[PDB]
Amino acid sequence: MFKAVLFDLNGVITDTAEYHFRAWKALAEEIGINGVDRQFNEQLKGVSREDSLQKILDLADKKVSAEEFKELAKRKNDNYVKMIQDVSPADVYPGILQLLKDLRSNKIKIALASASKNGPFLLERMNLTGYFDAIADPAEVAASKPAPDIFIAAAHAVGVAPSESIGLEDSQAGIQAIKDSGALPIGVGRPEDLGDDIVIVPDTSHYTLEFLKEVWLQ
Ligand SMILES: O=P(O)(O)OC[C@H]1O[C@@H](OP(=O)(O)O)[C@H](O)[C@@H](O)[C@@H]1O
Ligand SMILES: [Mg+2]
Repeated sequence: MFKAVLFDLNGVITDTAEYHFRAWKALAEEIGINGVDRQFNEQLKGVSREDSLQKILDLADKKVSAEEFKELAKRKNDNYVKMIQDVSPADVYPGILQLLKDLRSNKIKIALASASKNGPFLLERMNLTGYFDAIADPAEVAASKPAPDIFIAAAHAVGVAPSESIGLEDSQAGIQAIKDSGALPIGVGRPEDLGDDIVIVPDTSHYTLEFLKEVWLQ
């Protein structure tokens, strides 16, 4: 029996991807870079703020000082934060609040393994903070997804190994991160996007305690 569930935020608990996309595209336009389109943005799922900026600069082979790099990330983040000011418990994806309740009632540990430094703010606005035993801080890990680091940190933060855990994710990078951490992935989306070798649910309402348990068995 698994002892913990490690949650991606964007794409599982809710999804603010549209707002991240709008903010990055607006930044890119401001600094003269073309090619920040929806296809390009798909690649930024699960990827750190700093890595995402670097990918965007790479499109135009643009060079910036370390200090300009910081200013640009801040500018985009300030814009993204403005865009998520109305997030509320209404934004929680279907099945998620009940899963958290059930996990908690059954003494299963709950950890956030999000690349977003806006993670704690979002969980607060959704009234979910109380379910989380720990939040892996993305500013303390060495790498973006698909590195396993964030999942390894989330599991260790609640006193268990990743191999004793289930990771829920919506992105390729995140699925790969879970795999490489040693945790059991259950993807949400399409087997085309996330793999044939793993259990995939079509949407978050299929994330139930009884479904997790049954998958932890096969
Ligand atoms: O630190 P921030 O600027 O708030 O966000 C960093 C990243 O968080 C990720 O969240 P997740 O891992 O899916 O929950 C997003 O998928 C990604 O597009 C974003 O760039
Ligand atoms: Mg995600």
